[PDB]
Formats: sequence, C-alpha cells, structure tokens
Amino acid sequence: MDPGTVLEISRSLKKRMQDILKKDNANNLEGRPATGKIENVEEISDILMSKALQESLLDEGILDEIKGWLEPLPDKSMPNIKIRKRLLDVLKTMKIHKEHLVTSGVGKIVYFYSINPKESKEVRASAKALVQKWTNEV
Amino acid sequence: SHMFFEIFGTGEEYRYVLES
Ligand SMILES: [Br-]
Repeated sequence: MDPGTVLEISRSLKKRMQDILKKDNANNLEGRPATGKIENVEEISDILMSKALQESLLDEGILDEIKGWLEPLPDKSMPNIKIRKRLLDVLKTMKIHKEHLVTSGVGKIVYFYSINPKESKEVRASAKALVQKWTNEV
Repeated sequence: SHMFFEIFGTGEEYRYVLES
C-alpha cells in the first residue's frame, strides 16, 4: 500500500462526509427529509474505523466532519439517533490527541450530548464516557 | 485560556437546542 494512495482515500472520505452533510442541511433548510447521513453512516463508519487509515484521517482533520455530522441541523433538531450512536462509537476507537480536539472542537458537541436531557440513556452514557476519556487523556 | 476551555468550550455552545 502506497502512502500517497492512503492520503487520497482519506481526503476522498472527508469530501464525501462534507458533501453528504451539505445536502442534508440544504434539504432540512428547504423543509425536506435529510436522508444522506442515515443512508451512508454505516459504510462511512467502517472506513473511519480502518486501522490503516486512522492516523491519516485524523491528520486530514476528519474530526471537523464528524463534528458537523453530530451537530444540530439548521432547524435546531438533532441528527437521527442511528448517526448519534454510531459516530460516538467511532470516536471512542480513535487515538485522538489533545491537538486534534483543540483544532476541531468536536469536544463541544460531544459534551452537549453528555448533558442533553432529551438524549437516550445509552447515547448520553457513551458521550459521558468519551468526555471522561478525553479528559483522562488530556 | 485553559486547555479544558479550548476543547470543551464553556459548555453552553449548543444550549440553544434545548431552549428551542
Ligand atoms: Br439526520
């Protein structure tokens, strides 16, 4: 495996996450269902969890995109619970350094999940565990 | 500014979702 090809793969996934989020948010703005993150989260999560790509994905700022997928939609509603659960599980597996957290600010959305009274017991627990992990580490 | 604030903010960034 060629590290130029790894980088291509990482940048490709970053663009794909960006494009899906944009289309979801535009649909939401126009009062239409968002379905793109829902349709693609399981496949994209499998790639985000590739051990061979993780250093590169983090290097290429992928936490920006993960954060966006977790953030409220333009109408202030939260993304579908399937995304919430799955991306928290992805983040748990990543060797995330202090610097990645600082530049992405993914900690802020994850912390909100950890204190959101309307969140499911299970997702809120996962978000609490990630906050604790990222505190423990930092 | 402390590292905790750089990472987690003030913890009010998304409170507008609840107030909605
Ligand atoms: Br969604």
